[PDB]
Amino acid sequence: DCYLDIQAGSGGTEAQDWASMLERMYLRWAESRGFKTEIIEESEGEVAGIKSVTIKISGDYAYGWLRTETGVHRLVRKSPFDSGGRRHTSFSSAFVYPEVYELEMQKKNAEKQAMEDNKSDIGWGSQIRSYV
Amino acid sequence: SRYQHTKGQIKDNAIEALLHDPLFRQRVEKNKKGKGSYMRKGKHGNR
Amino acid sequence: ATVNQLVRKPRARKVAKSNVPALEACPQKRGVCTRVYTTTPKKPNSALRKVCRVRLTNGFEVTSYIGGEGHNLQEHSVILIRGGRVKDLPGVRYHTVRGALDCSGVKDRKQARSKYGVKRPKA
Amino acid sequence: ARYLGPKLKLSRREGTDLFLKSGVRAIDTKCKIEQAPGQHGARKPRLSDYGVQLREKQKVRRIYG
Amino acid sequence: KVEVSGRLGGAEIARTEWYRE
Amino acid sequence: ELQEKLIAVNRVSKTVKGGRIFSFTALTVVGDGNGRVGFGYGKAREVPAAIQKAMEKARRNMINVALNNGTLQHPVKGVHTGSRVFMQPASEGTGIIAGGAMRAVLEVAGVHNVLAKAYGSTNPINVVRATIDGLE
RNA sequence: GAAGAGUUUGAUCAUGGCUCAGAUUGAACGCUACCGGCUAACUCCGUGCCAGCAGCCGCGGUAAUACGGAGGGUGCAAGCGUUAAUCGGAAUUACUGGGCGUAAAGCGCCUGGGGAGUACGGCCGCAAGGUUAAAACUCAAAUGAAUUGACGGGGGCCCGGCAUGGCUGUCGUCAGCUCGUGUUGUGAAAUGUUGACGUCAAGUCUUCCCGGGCCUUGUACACACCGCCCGUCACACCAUGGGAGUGGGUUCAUGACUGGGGUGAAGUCGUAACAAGGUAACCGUAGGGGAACCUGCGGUUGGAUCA
RNA sequence: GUAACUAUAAC
RNA sequence: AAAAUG
RNA sequence: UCGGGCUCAUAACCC
Repeated sequence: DCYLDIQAGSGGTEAQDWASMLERMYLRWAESRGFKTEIIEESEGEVAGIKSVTIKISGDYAYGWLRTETGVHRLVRKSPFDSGGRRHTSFSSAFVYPEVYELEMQKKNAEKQAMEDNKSDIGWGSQIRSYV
Repeated sequence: SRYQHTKGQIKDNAIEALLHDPLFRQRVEKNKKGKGSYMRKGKHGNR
Repeated sequence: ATVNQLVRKPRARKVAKSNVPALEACPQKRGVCTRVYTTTPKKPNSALRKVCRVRLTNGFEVTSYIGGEGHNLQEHSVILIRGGRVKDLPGVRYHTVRGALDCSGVKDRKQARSKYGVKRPKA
Repeated sequence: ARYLGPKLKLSRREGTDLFLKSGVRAIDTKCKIEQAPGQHGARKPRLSDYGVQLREKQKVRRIYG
Repeated sequence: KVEVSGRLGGAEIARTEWYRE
Repeated sequence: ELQEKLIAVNRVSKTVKGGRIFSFTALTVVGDGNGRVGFGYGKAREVPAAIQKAMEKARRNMINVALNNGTLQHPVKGVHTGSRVFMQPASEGTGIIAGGAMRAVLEVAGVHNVLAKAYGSTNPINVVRATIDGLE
């Protein structure tokens, strides 16, 4: 049963509002299909919205449908919270991972370190889906 | 094609690390006829 | 300012330091590519500027900007670099001269063909 | 070494007859003298202080070489 | 008094140009 | 009869509660081309009203200057505020070599042979006054 | 026999850097330029702060005279651009020909701001440190005065659909708002005046508390205080000292770690300064303390108010 | 217990 | 007496 | 920690 982690970045209020919008979007996706909407870790925004959330998805082929859903999401939208009434290009990541002595722990971490360096070396291909 | 990460050595999450660097910035749009709108010299200048 | 004062100490002429130190009073410099990458511009500008660390023949290792569109450059290759500093990026003061040595010209270009090392088409 | 292009184009930018053509047909009947060269010719552009001096320099180049 | 609102001279921003007598 | 020429149009602003109110400042000079010149300075909400007002201000308050048939009498230095204008007479067949603030004034006045360089401030509205101060 | 222009500001005037138009060369490189402004020359299609451009200002966030192409044009011409180098513009090291009350600077001193009155060395000192005094790197500004406006936990006098057109709300039925003619001032501007102008790219394809009006005063704010903004710490990256030292020709390279600095994406922690910035600030000094800084001591008006 | 992957933790 | 931020 | 109020919004405060 896979976990999905939604994180807000670079924005004080604009990103947290977008992270909360993306939080509700994935929960309604799980509710419609027939998956468990259990939340393990949650943190609300400093002003308004959500800073970070970790939602567990349980059922049949959980990671199989949420495999391509992984990546940074772009939102090109006006802010209702900004006084100036400005247009904002804000980002939120949606890292999805499936569910799983000191020498073995370090070797597992070093294999993980090399894996993340390979994913990041591609470029800004993490920006997978744009919202306007 | 590569990108020099301001993190450096990424350990836990790559997608979440790039999310917190100036590549995925909070981009501000210079809106006209509002707050932070004034242009002393225009796009084409006065005729 | 006084005439007698200028005799004891002459007017110190301001030493004109070059904006391009690594070139060492040369038009172009040949150098091998150490690391070719992209990095974001300062302040308001938002893009991905193609830049490469170039280890030069003289000894200096300086970052140089690559122009055009869709460059065919990879690590451990010879690149001829000129001056002219890119304002968008801090540290970058040099331009990759396209269509020289291992560096190739820009694919499908018509206007400003000489600046980007592109030959004249038949039509 | 020599201008090989259209000689009528040189007279159109200056906006005055400088006797570049042979002189069989009149300059106004054969070509649009008052109209600016090419596409943009209907509108009158406000010429800068550098522009007035440069066109006068170019006027000499168009007649002699 | 005359007032012309909106686009004048092909501008992106709406201009509220007006004259008074 | 008298020749009229523009120097520079500058947009100026007076701030209010409701943003900004923009005014256009036109700088113009008039002269017959014999030995008479007068500077003009305007202020209007629109740009065609500004050039008409500044020329109307230029017609009055006009100063006389003696000329040695198309050139100055002596090398003269005119100073107005920050700006410092030096002028020098020349022989026939040299042309008006001066700055726009200066060369526009010297064109309408009837000055054909002049060598002039501005020092310190090169801002047009003071340079024109410094040229008038030099001629007077 | 001597040309300036762009760029700090809401606008102005300076001061002052930065940049460009010129000429050249023992040149190299690309091919057989450029058109937003400087700076001569503009429209359509394609992309959508992406790709790209750029000398500076700065452009691109779906209608791009600035990117890419096409058409047209402009300059030069068998050359053309780009880069480099020197001078010029730069009276920007000023003898011709600059300055120093506040902009940097009282015979001495200044040559953009930051780095920095710091590093290193020398001198001086019991120490704290002082004096002398950089460089790399970095930004296209920093600043001075005055003007408008807003704000002040300053004072006084009183009052309760982000392409649009059209339509409507809103401050607010508040009492203001200005334009011409003149005059003063280099000028912004002032003087006049001691259900509007518009605002929000708003909506629709009588002490105190709250607000408003006027006058005066301060302002580092103009996105107009819902403004700005300072300093750790955190993560990088660049340059730079110290460094057990090591290796070369006193100087150059390198050295784990560390000191301080810069650049970083409206991170975390405060809110130090700008208004009597809510304890007037600042200068020297000494002592604290995560950190702006706080306090003592003396000094300063470049502090307000004096009802 | 907590900050720009994580780690650390000025607070 | 009090008003930290955007 | 959650719910409501205060404020243009958050924090603090109040329930």
